[PDB]
Amino acid sequence: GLKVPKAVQKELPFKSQIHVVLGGDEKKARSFIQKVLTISKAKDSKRKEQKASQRKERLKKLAKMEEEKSQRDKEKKKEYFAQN
Amino acid sequence: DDNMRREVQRDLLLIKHRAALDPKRHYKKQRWEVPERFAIGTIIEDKSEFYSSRMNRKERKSTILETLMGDEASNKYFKRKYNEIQEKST
Amino acid sequence: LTPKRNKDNRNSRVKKRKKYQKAQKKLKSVRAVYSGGQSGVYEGEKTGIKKGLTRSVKFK
Amino acid sequence: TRKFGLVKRTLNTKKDLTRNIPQVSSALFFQYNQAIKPPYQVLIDTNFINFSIQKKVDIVRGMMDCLLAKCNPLITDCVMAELEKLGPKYRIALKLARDPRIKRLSCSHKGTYADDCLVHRVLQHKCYIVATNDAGLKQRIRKIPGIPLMSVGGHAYVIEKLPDVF
Amino acid sequence: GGAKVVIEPHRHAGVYIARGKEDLLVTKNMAPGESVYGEKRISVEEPVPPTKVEYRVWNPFRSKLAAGIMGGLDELFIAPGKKVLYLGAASGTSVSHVSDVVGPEGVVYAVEFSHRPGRELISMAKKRPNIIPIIEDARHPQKYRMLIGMVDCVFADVAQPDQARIIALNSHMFLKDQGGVVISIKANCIDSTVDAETVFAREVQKLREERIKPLEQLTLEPYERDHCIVVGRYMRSGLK
Amino acid sequence: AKLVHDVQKKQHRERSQLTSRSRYGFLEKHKDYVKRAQDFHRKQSTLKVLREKAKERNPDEYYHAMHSRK
Amino acid sequence: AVPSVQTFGKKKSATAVAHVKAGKGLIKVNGSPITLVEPEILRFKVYEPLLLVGLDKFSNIDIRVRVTGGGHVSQVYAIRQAIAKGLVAYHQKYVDEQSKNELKKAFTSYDRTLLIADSRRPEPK
Amino acid sequence: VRKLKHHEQKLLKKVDFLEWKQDQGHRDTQVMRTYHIQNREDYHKYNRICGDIRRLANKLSLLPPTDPFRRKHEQLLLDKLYAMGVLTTKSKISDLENKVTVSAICRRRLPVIMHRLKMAETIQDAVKFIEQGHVRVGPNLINDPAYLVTRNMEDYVTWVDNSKIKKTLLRYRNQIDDFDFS
Amino acid sequence: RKGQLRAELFLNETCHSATYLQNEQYFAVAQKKYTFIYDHEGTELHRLKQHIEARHLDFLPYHYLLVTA
Ligand SMILES: [Zn+2]
Repeated sequence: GLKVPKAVQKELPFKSQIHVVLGGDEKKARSFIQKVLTISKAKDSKRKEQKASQRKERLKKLAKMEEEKSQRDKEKKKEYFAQN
Repeated sequence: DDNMRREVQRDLLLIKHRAALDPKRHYKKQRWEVPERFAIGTIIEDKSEFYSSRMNRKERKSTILETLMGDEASNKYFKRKYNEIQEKST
Repeated sequence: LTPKRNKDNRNSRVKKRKKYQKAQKKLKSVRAVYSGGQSGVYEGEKTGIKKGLTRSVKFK
Repeated sequence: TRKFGLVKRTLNTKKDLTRNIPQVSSALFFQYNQAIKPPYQVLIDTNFINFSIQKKVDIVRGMMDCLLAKCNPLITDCVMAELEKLGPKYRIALKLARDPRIKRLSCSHKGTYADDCLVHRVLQHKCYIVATNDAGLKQRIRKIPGIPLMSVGGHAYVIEKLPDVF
Repeated sequence: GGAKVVIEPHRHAGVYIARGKEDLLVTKNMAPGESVYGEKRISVEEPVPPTKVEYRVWNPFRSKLAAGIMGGLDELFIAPGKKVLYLGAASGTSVSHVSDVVGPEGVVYAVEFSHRPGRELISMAKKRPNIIPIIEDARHPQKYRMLIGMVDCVFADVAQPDQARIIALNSHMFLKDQGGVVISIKANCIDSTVDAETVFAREVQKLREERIKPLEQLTLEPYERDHCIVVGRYMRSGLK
Repeated sequence: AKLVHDVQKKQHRERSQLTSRSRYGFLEKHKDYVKRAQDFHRKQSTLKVLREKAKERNPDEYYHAMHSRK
Repeated sequence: AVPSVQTFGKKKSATAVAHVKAGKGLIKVNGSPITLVEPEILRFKVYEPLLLVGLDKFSNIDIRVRVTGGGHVSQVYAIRQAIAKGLVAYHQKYVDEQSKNELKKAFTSYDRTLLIADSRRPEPK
Repeated sequence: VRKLKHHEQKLLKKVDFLEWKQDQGHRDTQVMRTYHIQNREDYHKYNRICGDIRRLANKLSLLPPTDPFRRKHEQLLLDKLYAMGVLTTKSKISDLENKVTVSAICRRRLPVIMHRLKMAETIQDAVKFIEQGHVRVGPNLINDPAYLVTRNMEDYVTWVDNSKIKKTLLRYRNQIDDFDFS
Repeated sequence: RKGQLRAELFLNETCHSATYLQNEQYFAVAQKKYTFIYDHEGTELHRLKQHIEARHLDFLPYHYLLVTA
């Protein structure tokens, strides 16, 4: 964890300062909902990182193909200004 | 309101979390924040519909959470996935 | 000293059978193609319904 | 009782979810458009008619000889607006647009911008084949996926994006 | 067939989503304690003494308007205030849902030509008040001009190949200005020779030459083959 | 693979931590080191900006929340 | 509520806080009584604020002094500075300002290092 | 005044009751809301000074580049505007038309530098404090918010002692010494 | 006629004379030097850069002309 010294955490500006239950079916159902919640959370985190790693290769492929198309267009306007 | 929200505070959260309740569906993506006006209610069955999709008398669990608690194969899937999640997160 | 080739590419008809099969299942995602109608009894569309989305083409 | 820090009050100079993504067509394959088949409906426009006359290619027999099917040339009345507004140097194009083979549509949009009317009533339907000769309109059409378009060149029409041209 | 499902208001007023595991589309019944068609009803209890009110599941495989709804239309004109002229109302398949999405205040003039579906339609119509059964041919709106007054949306589920003349005559006679027009087009019953969106283009052009400006169309493809829901409005003054 | 073989670009398995020194197991390699070192750089950078705020405290720092905070 | 006053006192690195309030006359350093203060030879260096001016001025107040840091002689100078200026501040606020500058005259005539520490040093010659 | 109809809006376009041409976009109103200027005419008694120094820099640029009167008075004016803190660097004489602003000569006022060095938290609260008489610059107290400071006196802007906001912040940090009477 | 406060303002400098413009909705006050015009509820709307002082205002009502001397 982020550990700070006491000599610098006791001396800081104000705004930038690091500032009954049932036994049984109720609590087992609450842990059941906790189970399905962490299931859903790990699942769609997997989904979102998969999408981000997909748009990684999308960005790289698009970047190299726009690079070569931009150089082809620049040699096109180069020869167009060369045929003056 | 917050007088029956104790009874229905779970089931709307799992309906929000329908995407991983059963590993055979993949409902399409929407956030579905809890709406301001809604109402629970049960299906009633067509009188010619019989032997096919009617749930029996002693099979009618009076809550969707109890009906989901019903089948231990679904709960077995919950158990095995939560166990592999627990051992991979510890 | 060849690369790893493919039993799929060995038969010039089969790869066109086995990539038309994919192109069937690809445009299950692009549009929502007809499937055969009401298969069982109607117990819901089994995959969700959303409000703030209309997939209908407007006229300018 | 008197308030602190008062200003002479002036006027405040400043302070006085159905998304729609159009679904792809039922007629469309990946880029094939499996639901255009003879007989075709060919949208026409102004530079196409002028270029066709100055290349002396007939309209209906030219389309039949280019495409080997019965073609129904279709002129929007908004493009007949432009072909009227071109003036008296194109009266030949006018009285060849007035032709009982060339059955004409009816538009509903203010003004007479025929290129936007063409691209709109094409991408609503994807059943038409566009005849044109405009470069920018050609670029709009070959940007939108999978309609065919034709253009006069040499001394016959040529057809761009249609599979069963032979 | 006995589980519990929550309700939620849709975008269009009057129609409700029933979100459960799968999520149905549903409407609020006019005639409680009964199912006309053979659909499933979801009954809720409002808590005063407590009331028991029921909601009929709208089957999109059996009614083209419910196909268009959950295929996604940007707007209807079947609001819970309006009046609805249902051309080609065969049975209580869709007219019951259009009736109880209109509600207890407004009328659905349902027309029909054939006699056997007409008589089971009037036997349906005795049980909910707000629909008006007509047993006339739709080609002659003159012979039922006596009894429908200035409807503010028309729906057309007629399946005979003079649809444009049908909807033109009926909309000229009874549809009020700036009013709604919803068309279901069946290509195989208009003409089987040429393809589907070619006949959709023909019918859209016949609409806008009858000065019904078309705003919107939909193919409803995962439910039925080769139909199109065209929504337009009767302009009648300034088509442009 | 432009002009190279699969046996030219095959694989290079990584050696594991030894068994003699196995009490403090898991020898860490270059990707583990950069995974540790960028985190340590992040923690040192936020410590530096904290020390800078501290020595530029300006002790006339008044708000209204210093009757709930203490 | 109850009338109190908090003062400080600093030798080299030792710091002494003094809570002086109205009371019965008890003087405590970290709960220990004022008599039980080490290193036992500077107990009079601790005593001289309450000894120069007489205990009758201490009869109605009670003092609690926390000390941190420093060694022995730094702690006893911090204690005596905190005691002194706590008594002076209590008499400045709650009772006679004439008694305040009487006490200030007594302490400054004895030594002002019992009221103001000599902080800013050294000198670059 | 009535959100006029289409023909009325066509028949009179140039009407605007709210914003005329000679309001110059209401910039005096806008910047006095921005900097919470109490009195009227303070913008224009700043703008007269801004126009005055660009007039004098115009005349000094007009004077030829060799004589000591011109070069001494231009470096003198540049150092005087640095010493009043209107600038921030001793920059070129082109910044005597790009950089002198009525917003800058407002930005050296007392409540805005008070909010700048976080003494208050908003400039309205700063005018509240220095109208209640809590602050001083060096020895002498400040009662009016029109006192803009110099480059020298951005360091001794501190409250007076027995200012109970000073007492409450010291007792927040519990460094409340009370021998020094605050 | 009915007792209705519309706009009541003490502005510190001297005001020689003032008038209404076309309604109760606008009124121009001739202050110490600059003539100001004001909204119905007392906000100011224009500090006239011209009318470098004023003593007598008037309003020509059909011409919509505020005249100052
Ligand atoms: Zn047009």
